[PDB]
Amino acid sequence: VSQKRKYRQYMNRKGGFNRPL
Amino acid sequence: EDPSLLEWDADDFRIFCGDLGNEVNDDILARAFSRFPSFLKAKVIRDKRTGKTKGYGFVSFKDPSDYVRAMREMNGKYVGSRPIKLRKSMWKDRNLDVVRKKQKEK
RNA sequence: AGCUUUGCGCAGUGGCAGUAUCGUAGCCAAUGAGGUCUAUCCGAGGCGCGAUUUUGCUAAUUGAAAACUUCCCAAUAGCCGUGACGACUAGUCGGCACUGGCAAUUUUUGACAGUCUCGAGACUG
Repeated sequence: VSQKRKYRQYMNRKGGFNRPL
Repeated sequence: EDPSLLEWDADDFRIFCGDLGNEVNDDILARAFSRFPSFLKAKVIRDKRTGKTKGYGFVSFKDPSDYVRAMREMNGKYVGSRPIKLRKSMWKDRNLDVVRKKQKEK
């Protein structure tokens, strides 16, 4: 099987500079 | 379905105009277009939760005869801070896409 | 009374070609433009300048985006044994629950498939 590659956001986050999980 | 498309429909023709400046054109489109023919409704696409104008918008015109001249005279005309590109509206709602699907198989 | 000729206007149905179409508050022109077969003859536009690949609609492509008021996690949605609860006399029965199993003659992991004859039988593997 294969799962959609869970990606993240770079710009316009409105959150902390560090990463969410 | 968005209950916001039932304010301009009076058998009128909706000119469908893009290339509108984000920072401006809140009502400058209405100001510019009011000269011909008279008072009408002109609204700009502005998404909520951000206050950011998505640019493009509509303008309702009473008569297609007036719409033809309006398009030919304002196609690319400098409005606000950008020239506007004008085309025809679609209003591809459910009552029309169902008929389109029915015609496709025919 | 029909038939018919010419010019113009408006539409419909076809064919052909895009090295050509158009404009001319510029000039010249039947009081003659233009004559390289062709001349006591023929007879209409020419020159210069300017524009150039309309519009609506549809299809394809590029890319992250081609312009108009979504993804993920947790849980819910037959029988044989076992554990309790219960009921009836160590045994039996009913419902509930889940901590093993359910292709080897009586069933649920296939004696089925092909053929022929007038609802009924025969042949083969």
